[PDB]
Amino acid sequence: YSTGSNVFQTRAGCLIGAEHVNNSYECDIPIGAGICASYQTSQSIIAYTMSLGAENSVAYSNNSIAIPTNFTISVTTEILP
Amino acid sequence: CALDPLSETKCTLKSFTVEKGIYQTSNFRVQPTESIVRFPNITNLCPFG
Amino acid sequence: LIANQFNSAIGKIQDSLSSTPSALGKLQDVVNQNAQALNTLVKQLSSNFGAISSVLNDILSRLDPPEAEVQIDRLITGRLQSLQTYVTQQLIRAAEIRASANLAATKMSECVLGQSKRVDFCGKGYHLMSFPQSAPHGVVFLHVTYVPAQEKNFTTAPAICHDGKAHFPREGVFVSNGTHWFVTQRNFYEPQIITTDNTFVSGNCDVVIGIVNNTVYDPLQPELDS
Amino acid sequence: VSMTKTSVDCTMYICGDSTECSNLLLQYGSFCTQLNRALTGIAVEQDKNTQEVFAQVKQIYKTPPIKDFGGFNFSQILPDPSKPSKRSPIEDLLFNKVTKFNGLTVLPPLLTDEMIAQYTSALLAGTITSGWTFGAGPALQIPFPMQMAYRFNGIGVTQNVLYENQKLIANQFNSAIGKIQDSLSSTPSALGKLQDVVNQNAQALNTLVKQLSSNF
Amino acid sequence: RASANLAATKMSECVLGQSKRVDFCGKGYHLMSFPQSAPHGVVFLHVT
Ligand SMILES: *[C@@H]1O[C@H](CO)[C@@H](O[C@@H]2O[C@H](CO)[C@@H](O)[C@H](O)[C@H]2NC(C)=O)[C@H](O)[C@H]1NC(C)=O
Ligand SMILES: *[C@@H]1O[C@H](CO)[C@@H](O)[C@H](O)[C@H]1NC(C)=O
Ligand SMILES: *[C@@H]1O[C@H](CO)[C@@H](O)[C@H](O)[C@H]1NC(C)=O
Ligand SMILES: *[C@@H]1O[C@H](CO)[C@@H](O)[C@H](O)[C@H]1NC(C)=O
Ligand SMILES: *[C@@H]1O[C@H](CO)[C@@H](O)[C@H](O)[C@H]1NC(C)=O
Ligand SMILES: *[C@@H]1O[C@H](CO)[C@@H](O)[C@H](O)[C@H]1NC(C)=O
Ligand SMILES: *[C@@H]1O[C@H](CO)[C@@H](O)[C@H](O)[C@H]1NC(C)=O
Ligand SMILES: *[C@@H]1O[C@H](CO)[C@@H](O)[C@H](O)[C@H]1NC(C)=O
Repeated sequence: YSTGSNVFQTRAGCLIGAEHVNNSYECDIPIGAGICASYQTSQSIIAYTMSLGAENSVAYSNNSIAIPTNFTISVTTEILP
Repeated sequence: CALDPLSETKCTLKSFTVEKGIYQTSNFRVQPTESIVRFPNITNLCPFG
Repeated sequence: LIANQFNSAIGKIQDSLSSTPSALGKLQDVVNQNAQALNTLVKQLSSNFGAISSVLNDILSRLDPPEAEVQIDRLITGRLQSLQTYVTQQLIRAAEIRASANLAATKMSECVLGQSKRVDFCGKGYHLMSFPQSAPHGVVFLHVTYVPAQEKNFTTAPAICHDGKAHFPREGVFVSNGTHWFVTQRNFYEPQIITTDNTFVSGNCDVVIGIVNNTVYDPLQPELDS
Repeated sequence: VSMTKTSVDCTMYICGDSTECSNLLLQYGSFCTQLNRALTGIAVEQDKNTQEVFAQVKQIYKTPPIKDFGGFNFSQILPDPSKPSKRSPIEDLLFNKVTKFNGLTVLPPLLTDEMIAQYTSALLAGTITSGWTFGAGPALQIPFPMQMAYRFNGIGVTQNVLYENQKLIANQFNSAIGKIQDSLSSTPSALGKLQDVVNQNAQALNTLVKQLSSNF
Repeated sequence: RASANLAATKMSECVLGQSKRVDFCGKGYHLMSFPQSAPHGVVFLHVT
């Protein structure tokens, strides 16, 4: 592609063709050095920082306990050669 | 192949339908802009002066 | 309820496998790697390796053995290098597949043939069962796992102080909803009144920090009075 | 866990700016497609190794602001806010102890050291506040003395031992961490495995480079 | 990668749980395990 088309720079390299997004999304196509690109909305490729996950602050305390009241018998499919 | 990076991806994978991902299609090499030659002063300068 | 959840889980596995093309990603990647290796090995027969032609029959019909042997030697060296590379890749990949097969055997051994206490070894959660399912050049496990869902936050204490002697939970957690203290198994909220049956006395009160005053029910006095 | 996520291309390594060498390498077939594919598989394998090891946790957890853990000190293992990079003092010294342009490019790890430290901190916070439950579903907060009593119960020692000896076990664990600190800082052969891995990769790359200086 | 599978198993059974495999996580009866990011690897503080 020609230079100047939404050029964005990261440690992995000079990413051309996708506009940087401040919001963090789950990794779809790993660029490298923590940058991940996804096809999201009219529609263009967005390069963003990785979202390792939803930051969950566990309400720790010296007298706080959480005990589940319900379960989920979830069949997980593990495929092994 | 040379039309756009997508066609370069198709040529690399040898498949018209390429799945979402990142593919090392080629390598970027910066060509030399010009040539510079440097050599010391002419020690055995012929005494034309 | 558990039977219904298990059945719906199996049905959702069926639907997810049908809908998602990359559900069998590991097996398809193995098959694709083997096919790519074989295709590359076949294609190397088309490479000259510096010889005049890449088909042995042509050079054998084109060149008499004295000078044909050098071109055949070029092709032999090239094809032998390609075959050595292919065999080495196959040996390393077969070591990987043998690690995968020993892993599958172990997963079968204490997940299908037993219940594995190794956390996250057989499915994300407290593993219950595993059902092997033969798949092309591989195996598929349906790791039935117990995953808790709805947690409730409670107030806990390390011990319970009754009559000045610390009572620890024999098996479970000491919890309370507020002014009522209950002992509960770790992985499912089943509150039970505190009793000497599920509490064992251990030491004096002041030794432990975080102990809370409470009452522990003892079943003998209702019979003693009557 | 992950070797140096390297990648090497023939077209620059074996042959420089010269095109005749590229043409002669072309007649050799797809050796170099195989080599680039193998090295890319190794690199993706390194990223998958890092994700499989560290990313067992789905939701990044944050340690509580107050460290009232019943006596245990984790300041050596928990991230240190003072340093610009949120790496633990032990992690800091571990990074301190561990110590070529011919087509040999070192692809950066997909997870940077900061995010790997974030995964490690999430795992530490889950272990400290929830224990084993965060790896088997929802994270369920539990006081650290309680889950340590449960670890004793797991190894067949009743909960008596810890609650009766909370301060003593706290001090023993603390001095053990301090001795890890000292033995890591003083003895340089502590990180032998990682130093050997890094040295092996570096000397392999160096040998590959010096092979360009061989007549053959 | 064998070592990385070993490390993933070690977190899964010792950081994410308590492993009863003798001498798997530190010499002794294993209690906990604290991962510590290290350059191109991981370091476990096997509390035993
Ligand atoms: C525990 O969870 C299960 C499902 O995870 C709940 O079962 C649902 O109950 C509602 C109303 O009772 C039904 O409409 C759903 O169809 C049920 N789902 C399934 C999969 O059976 C259950 O109610 C929850 N609570 C308890 C106490 O079991
Ligand atoms: C992201 O935030 C920076 C902060 O200065 C701002 O300059 C930039 O425009 C933002 N980008 C987007 C896409 O909002
Ligand atoms: C003229 O004389 C000077 C002496 O100072 C000498 O350096 C110079 O080379 C001479 N010019 C030519 C064209 O020879
Ligand atoms: C979690 O515990 C806290 C205790 O401070 C409580 O306020 C909160 O309601 C609990 N969460 C839920 C979902 O009940
Ligand atoms: C707590 O549990 C007890 C047990 O019977 C119940 O009576 C009470 O209503 C519950 N809630 C509160 C706030 O005490
Ligand atoms: C819990 O910690 C708070 C302060 O964080 C303190 O006031 C309280 O006494 C502690 N209680 C126990 C049982 O440790
Ligand atoms: C339990 O009762 C005794 C009676 O004197 C008191 O000294 C002690 O402080 C009480 N424990 C708590 C945790 O309040
Ligand atoms: C625990 O960590 C260090 C290590 O000894 C200790 O000096 C410090 O006082 C403790 N931290 C807190 C918050 O008490």
